[PDB]
Amino acid sequence: CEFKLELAADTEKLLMVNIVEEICRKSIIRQIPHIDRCVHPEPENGKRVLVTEGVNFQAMWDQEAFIDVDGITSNDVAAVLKTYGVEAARNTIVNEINNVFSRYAISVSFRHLDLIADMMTRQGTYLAFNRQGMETSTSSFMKMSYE
Amino acid sequence: LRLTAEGNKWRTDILKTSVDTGREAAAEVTNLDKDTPADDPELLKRLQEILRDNNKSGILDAVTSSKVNAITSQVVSKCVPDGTMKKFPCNSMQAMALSGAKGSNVNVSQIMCLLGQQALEGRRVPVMVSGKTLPSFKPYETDAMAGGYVKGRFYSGIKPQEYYFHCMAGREGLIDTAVKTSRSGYLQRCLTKQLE
Amino acid sequence: SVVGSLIFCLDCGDLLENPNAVLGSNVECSQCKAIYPKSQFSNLKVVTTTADDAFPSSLRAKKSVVKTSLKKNELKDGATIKEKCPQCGNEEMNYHTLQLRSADEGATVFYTCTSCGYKFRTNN
Amino acid sequence: NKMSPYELVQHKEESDEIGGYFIVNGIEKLIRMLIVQRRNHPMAIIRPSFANRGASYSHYGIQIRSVRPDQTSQTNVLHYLNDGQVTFRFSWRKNEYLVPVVMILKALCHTSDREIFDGIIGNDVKDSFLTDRLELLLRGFKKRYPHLQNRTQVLQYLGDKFRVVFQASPDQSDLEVGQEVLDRIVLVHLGKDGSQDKFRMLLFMIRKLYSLVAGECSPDNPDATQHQE
Amino acid sequence: RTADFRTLERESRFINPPKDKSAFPLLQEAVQPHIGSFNALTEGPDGGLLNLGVKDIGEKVIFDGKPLNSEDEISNSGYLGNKLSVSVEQVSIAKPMSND
Amino acid sequence: KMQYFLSTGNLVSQSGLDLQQVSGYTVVAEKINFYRFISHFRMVHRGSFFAQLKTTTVRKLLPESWGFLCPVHTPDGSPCGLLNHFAHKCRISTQQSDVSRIPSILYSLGVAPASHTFAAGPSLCCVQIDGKIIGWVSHEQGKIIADTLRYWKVEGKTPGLPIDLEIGYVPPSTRGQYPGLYLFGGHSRMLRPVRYLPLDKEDIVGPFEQVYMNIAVTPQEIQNNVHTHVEFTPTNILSILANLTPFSDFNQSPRNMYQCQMGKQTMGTPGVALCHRSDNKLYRLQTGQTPIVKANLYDDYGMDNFPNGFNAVVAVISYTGYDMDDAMIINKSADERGFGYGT
Amino acid sequence: SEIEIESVQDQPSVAVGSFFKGFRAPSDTTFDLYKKKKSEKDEFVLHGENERLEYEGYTDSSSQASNQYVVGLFNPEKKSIQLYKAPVLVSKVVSKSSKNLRGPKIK
Amino acid sequence: MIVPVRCFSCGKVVGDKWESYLNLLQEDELDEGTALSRLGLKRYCCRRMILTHVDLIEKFLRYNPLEKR
Amino acid sequence: FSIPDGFKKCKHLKNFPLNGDNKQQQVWLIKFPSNVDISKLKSLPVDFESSTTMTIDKHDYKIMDDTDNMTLLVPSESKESLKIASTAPLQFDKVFSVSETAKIPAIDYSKVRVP
Amino acid sequence: IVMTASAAIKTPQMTLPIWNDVSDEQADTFCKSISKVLLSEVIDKVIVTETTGARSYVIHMRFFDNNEYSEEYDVSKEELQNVISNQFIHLLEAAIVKEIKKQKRTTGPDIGVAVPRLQTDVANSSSNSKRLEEDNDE
Repeated sequence: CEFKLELAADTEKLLMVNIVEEICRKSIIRQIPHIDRCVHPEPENGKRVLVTEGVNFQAMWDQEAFIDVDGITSNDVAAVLKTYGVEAARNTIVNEINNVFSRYAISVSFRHLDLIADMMTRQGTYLAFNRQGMETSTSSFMKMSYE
Repeated sequence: LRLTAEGNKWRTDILKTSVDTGREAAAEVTNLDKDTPADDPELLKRLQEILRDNNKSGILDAVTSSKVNAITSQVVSKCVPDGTMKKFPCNSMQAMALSGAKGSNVNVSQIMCLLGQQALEGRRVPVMVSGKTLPSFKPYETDAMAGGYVKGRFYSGIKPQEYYFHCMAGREGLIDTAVKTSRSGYLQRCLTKQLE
Repeated sequence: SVVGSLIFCLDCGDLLENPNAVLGSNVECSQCKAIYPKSQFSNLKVVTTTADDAFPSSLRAKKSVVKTSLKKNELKDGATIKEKCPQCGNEEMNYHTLQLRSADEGATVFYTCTSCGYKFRTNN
Repeated sequence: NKMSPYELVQHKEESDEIGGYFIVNGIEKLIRMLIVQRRNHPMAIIRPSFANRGASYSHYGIQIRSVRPDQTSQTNVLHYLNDGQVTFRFSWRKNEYLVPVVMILKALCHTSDREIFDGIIGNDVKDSFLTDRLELLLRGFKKRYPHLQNRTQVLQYLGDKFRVVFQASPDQSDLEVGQEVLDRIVLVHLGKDGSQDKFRMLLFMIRKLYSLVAGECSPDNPDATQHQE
Repeated sequence: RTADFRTLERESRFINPPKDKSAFPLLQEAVQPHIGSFNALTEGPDGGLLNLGVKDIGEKVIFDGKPLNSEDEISNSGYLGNKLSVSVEQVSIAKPMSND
Repeated sequence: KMQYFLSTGNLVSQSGLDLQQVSGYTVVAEKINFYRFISHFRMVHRGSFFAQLKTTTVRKLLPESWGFLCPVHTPDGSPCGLLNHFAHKCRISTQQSDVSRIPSILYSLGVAPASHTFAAGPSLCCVQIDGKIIGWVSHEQGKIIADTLRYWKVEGKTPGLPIDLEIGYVPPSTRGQYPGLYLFGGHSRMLRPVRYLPLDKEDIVGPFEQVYMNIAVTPQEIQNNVHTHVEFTPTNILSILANLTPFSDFNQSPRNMYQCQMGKQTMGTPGVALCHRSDNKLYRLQTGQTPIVKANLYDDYGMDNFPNGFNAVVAVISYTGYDMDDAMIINKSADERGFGYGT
Repeated sequence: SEIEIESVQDQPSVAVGSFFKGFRAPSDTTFDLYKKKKSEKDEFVLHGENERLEYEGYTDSSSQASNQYVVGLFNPEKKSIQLYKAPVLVSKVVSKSSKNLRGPKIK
Repeated sequence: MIVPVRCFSCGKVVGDKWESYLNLLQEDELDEGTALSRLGLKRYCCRRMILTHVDLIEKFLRYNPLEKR
Repeated sequence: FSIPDGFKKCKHLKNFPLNGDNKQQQVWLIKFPSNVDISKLKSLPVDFESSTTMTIDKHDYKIMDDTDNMTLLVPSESKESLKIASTAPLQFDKVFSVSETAKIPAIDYSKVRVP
Repeated sequence: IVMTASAAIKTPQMTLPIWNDVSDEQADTFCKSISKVLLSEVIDKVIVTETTGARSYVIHMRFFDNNEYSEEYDVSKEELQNVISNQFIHLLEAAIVKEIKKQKRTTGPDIGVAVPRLQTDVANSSSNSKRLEEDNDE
């Protein structure tokens, strides 16, 4: 490319190199939004899958000729809750908890995790365990005795 | 804690060329071929180039230790069930480790066969600014030993160089203990107040 | 006496002011009186060049003359110990070189099973 | 001190007395030794903890710790700016001060600006990374301080703003305050009688610094037992 | 022989401590970072460190408030006081002594 | 006002130093045995600010500690890495040296002076002494001066050349450390003795030279055209206490670092002046015995003057069933006939 | 590989000193060279006096034990090099307008 | 401190032989082991009490609080 | 202006027989230190390359050559005057710099390696 | 997961099960269709030659070979033009006037101002001084 920028007279000398170094690292030629870098991993369980380092369900539906759009699985539970109801926001949690205790090979039983995931998803929203999550409760000494 | 003398002959001639296993890992990384000698004036310049990068010369670790742990295959797979001076049901060092009493076959092999590579945090021995890993080495050294491969075993004792690398595998391991002491202290009492 | 993009003096020894913002065909110093009432060097240009190693990508990774990154097969480990596997029976099983707990605890110098992806901890 | 082991029993101590400690009200105490940066060697640190200080402040810089000959510690940090204007840094009592470098370079020895310029310009004209970064450092100061031409006049301004935070006495002129700043802070390896030689090191802590922001000098790691004493 | 054990020089030393030479010199070299560092405060050219430390702080001066009361000149109005200088030129720790 | 500094540890200053923390400058030299008390004088702390940074770069064992900081002898727990000690032969310069003779020798070599030259850049070699730039040469010039000043030093030429002087020649390298030839002779450096191979004398090398030298270990392992220096013993790199471990290369190194941690907190002999002293607590072992499996540097430090422990006929045996998980079973008639008795 | 030498000469006639490159002062003046005397290498003066500048200088004082520059002359029938030797002025350039020091007080 | 009366493991009375090695090297004038052999030296389950003992009671007795000087 | 005393002005001066014609007279930039006696040597090896390694009085002498700026300042008749003999300032030509090096004796590798 | 109500996870993912008909490159083309394409990825050099007349700035670029970026990131040479004509200049013409305004307001800060301190954090400027010296037994 080639373009000859002209500037004024009362303007003093400026570095020009560093600004092109900053802006060329900022331009996006072709970005599908909220998605950076898809990658094809080692094939696991025979499942030919992909891994996407970003969460955007709405644009991946528009890629149906290469993606089976009825098997897509993430870890952003607050994005599955917005799109795929709350019952899929529950089955993701028992996966994402079990994706931590499996890598260290600690087989916690699913009966413990189904109880936790059905406690967070009792109000239809992804309630955490914190001060804000306890704010809906009935027994009020339990609120005082937390912090 | 003693073999017969044949396991040294089982390792030595290929442990002698284990410097040309590190070198043959130092040729696959630099994308040279033809098994160039280590003091080539262009091989050093590529190795000087893969020393100032972090991700490059992370591959140089992962190619080398993948290749030079295959020597530990060729030593553990032939010595320890068979080359030992006392066979198993009287061999009290294996009678504990091969029953679940205490210890396992790493601790069998680090006493009888060899230690192996003392890789720090997955990569390898760190490097100075020059290209030495110790002041006992030629800089930019293409070797198993300066990569930290420890040929000796704890029965015959470890040399002053590879003793120092094994202390690197201690001091970075013990500091995980002083960094986790209250990770899941709040988290379990965060559940039993809500699942109360 | 101009070197690069800097106009100077013959008397005082200062950077003279840039010949664009000045008046018609004249520049001068501030300590002494620089004799350039002609603006002999009223025409100036300089080359710059960027740092070409400030744009890293995966394409420069192929434009380099050494192995910048792995390929999908370039990691073939060989730390074979002849230990029994329960989940896939792969006797081959690598190690990893660490020592986790405080020194009232054995060798935490791990394993990793090599056929089914099972992870193993060398506790004691 | 010059006392026999036979005579240490005569005055009731162990025959192999260690010594080298204090007795503070019976509790035997000692000053712990500490690891600090090597004296008189300009390190080439990179540090993300410079970006807190404001906008346009880079992450690079040159750190020196010039000790005095009576063992007094003094750090003269030398930052780098995206703007090109390199800002010197020091500490006097409890605070942090920033000055443009050419203000010191004019003040150390009696330089004209081309004597400053060609002082830095030793060779390597053809490097476009020396000969362009160096311009804004000179172009800005002529624009920022046009009324500070020679060394007697730049000390009128430097000892002016740093007068009362140094608590100098009213018999001392603004230059004599500023000379005392140049003899108490900047590069105290010599102090006086080295105001020519203190110039030649700030020509070295810039040409190092410009050889860092391009990356021809890899940054020193202070932990690595080679820059610490 | 390769080396030697000791059981009679130890008893030549317990009963008879040495007169003119402090035995086991690697121990007196093992604390030479601390002994020699407190020696260098006094021992050193130009009086040592503390006698060099005090000639780097020597002028804390102030002025009075009386005019000099000469003729009504330029130097009798715009004048504050006379020059007075506190200074330290030499410091020394004596030795531990003891007196009522 | 000065004793208050030595009581609490507070570094009070209405002016302010150049350091960054104002606490922990002084400790209690305990006397719980003789190993613990000698290791206070040999300890050095990295710095009280770096406990904040949990990035382990300030805490990691580093290769430039070869012969200066002991790889073993440091405690476990929270200051594990911040509290590493010196070596068996790491001697520290206290006074400075003389520099009124050395610039007259560099100008006698191929060094042009600082003022006459008007040159700079990484492409030349800046010669410095103690932070005073004096010269400019080529890279193959100072490559010889770093051998030429070494011959002129270890031999008897001029008393102006000291032997504590470190010659930190930095060889040029592609995008590495800044090249230059750096001399330091001042106070407060770390120095250890090595054996310089031509003109074979005892030589002194800092931690800034040693980044660019090839110091061999045993003279079995001296190669050609690489080693200028060898070490007198490979046990010139350990601490005092870590050296005293018997057969200290056969163990697994987290049981050497653990040994210096449980070697200090025993009960041995705090001293023999215990009649004319007064301490808060004095753990004294009654029947002190020298080891039979000992070190050769056990005697030169004179640890027979403070025998820490005793020799016990050990049966490595599993016989009773009251001994697992590191438990041990004493002999009663050893104890009733006196065995590690102590007040 | 030989070039002869005419003679040896010391006496004060010519100074040989370094400056900043690009300096054409008006050459319609003579300079002064004055001589402190101590029977070794003497402190020598720059004295540049024209109608627009009045500056001065000095010669160095530290490394005078391994250095005395030289002006030599050649002749293509004799082919030697002579000596007009000089300790080096390392000096500077100012003008008579660069003496305006201002008020150092407030009143 | 002083020599133990009884061998710890075995039990033989070992307050007996502490005194013959100056005269083994001044009156008998030998080397070590020849002087470490003859005079009733028998079992290296208790031969240690020759080699191992330190006898630190000599270093205490110079600190007498009951005599002038 | 001679602010301290002992400054003496120069009265009689030697002759400076430069022509600088239009045969041809060249004013070079030969250089000399003082660590050797001046009027001692009349044999002087020097060239254009680094073929200049010399030894007088048992020292590792050499000429250091580096071509990649200073002044001539002559008298006219008898006052020192610092007149710049020139064409219109002066330019320097050749680097004849008398130098001294120093070299180690040879490395005796063969001794200390005990088998 | 358990706590803190993760609306913006620092490290998210998404697994995409591809079909059965698709081959490897027909998915390895497809990774190159989705992922972001920085303009920093396709550029080897930027030559800028400065001149004046009246300040003028020539800006040149050097991309890579066309059989590389179009086969690594699936970008044509007119998709490159469609960025430089539309995204690259307005970001660049912003960051010239944006940086010229620093030249036109105040030509430097005032020397004499003491900022807050240097090696001190804004949370008590220290870690601790009473417990970080204990061994593992202590």
